[PDB]
Amino acid sequence: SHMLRLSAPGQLDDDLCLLGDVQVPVFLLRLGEASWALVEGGISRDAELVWADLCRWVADPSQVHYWLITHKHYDHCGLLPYLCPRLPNVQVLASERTCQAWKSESAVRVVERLNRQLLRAEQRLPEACAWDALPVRAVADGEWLELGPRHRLQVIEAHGHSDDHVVFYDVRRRRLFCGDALGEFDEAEGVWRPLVFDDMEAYLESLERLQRLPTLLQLIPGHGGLLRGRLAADGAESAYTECLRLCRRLLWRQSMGESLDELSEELHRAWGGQSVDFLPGELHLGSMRRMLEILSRQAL
Ligand SMILES: [Fe+3]
Ligand SMILES: [Fe+3]
Repeated sequence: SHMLRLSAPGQLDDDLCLLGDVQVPVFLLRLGEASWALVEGGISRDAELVWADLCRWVADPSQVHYWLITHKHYDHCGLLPYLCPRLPNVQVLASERTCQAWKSESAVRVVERLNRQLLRAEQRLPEACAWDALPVRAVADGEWLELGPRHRLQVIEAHGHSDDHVVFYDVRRRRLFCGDALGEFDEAEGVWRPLVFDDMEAYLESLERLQRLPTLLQLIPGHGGLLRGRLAADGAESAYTECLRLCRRLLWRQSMGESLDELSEELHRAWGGQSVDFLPGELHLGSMRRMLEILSRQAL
C-alpha cells in the first residue's frame, strides 16, 4: 500500500477511526471521554456494517453527538435515516442547501433509488426515520463547530461538485474533510480525477480558496481513505491542475470533431473501475457525460 494513503478500516490517528469500507467511509472522531462525532454519511446498504464497526469503539451510542455531512449526494447521506434512530443524541450538521434537499420529494426519491440499487439480495434495511424528520441543524459558511475541547472545525463552502457542498477544516490538526470537492483520488496513479457535476467555475474557485488554507497535514476526501504528506499539502493545487488538464483534453478532442461520447467512453473505461462497487448501473458513464457537458459549456 502507499505510506501516504491510509486505506484500512480502523484507527487512523489518536482521535480518528475509519468505519465501514474505505470506498465509502464514515469517520469517527473521539471528542472526549464520553463524546464522539461522525463525518460523512455513506450509503444506506452499509448501515449494519457501519453500526457494527461503531459499536466496537463506542460502548454507549448515546454518546455520539454530531454527524457532519459534506453534501446531499446519495453516497454521502444514505445512512442517515437508518442510523439516526440508533443515535438518540445525535445532531446532523449540514449546509442550508443540503438540509433543503432532505425536504424535497424529488430529491429524496433519487437518493433512495440510487441507494436501493446497491442493496444485496439478503439484506433488509433497518427501520428508517423520515428524511424530513432527521435531527438536523443547518450550518453556515465560515461557522466554527465547537465539537469538543480539542475539536474545533470550520465550515467552508465548496460548491462546484454539487451546489450545496461544504468541507470541514480542523486547523489544530491541519486536517481537511474535503468530500468530493477535489475529485476522486486515483489509487493506481496518485492523481486526482475531477468530479465536476454542477459548475466548473465554482469548482475551480473552491479549490483556489482551499489552497489558501494553512498547509494541510491530513486530507480526507469522500472516498478512498486519508491522504498525508505531500498528497495533503499539495492536494487542492493538484486537483485544480487535473481539472484544467481534463478541460484541455476535452477541447483537443472536440476540435477534432469528436462527440462528447468518445471522451465519456474513454473516461468510463479509464476511471470507472475504482467505484464499481458503490456507483450502480450506468451512473459512472452518465456522470462522465454530465461532467463533460458542464466543461464543454463553460469553456468551449
Ligand atoms: Fe458527490
Ligand atoms: Fe461521492
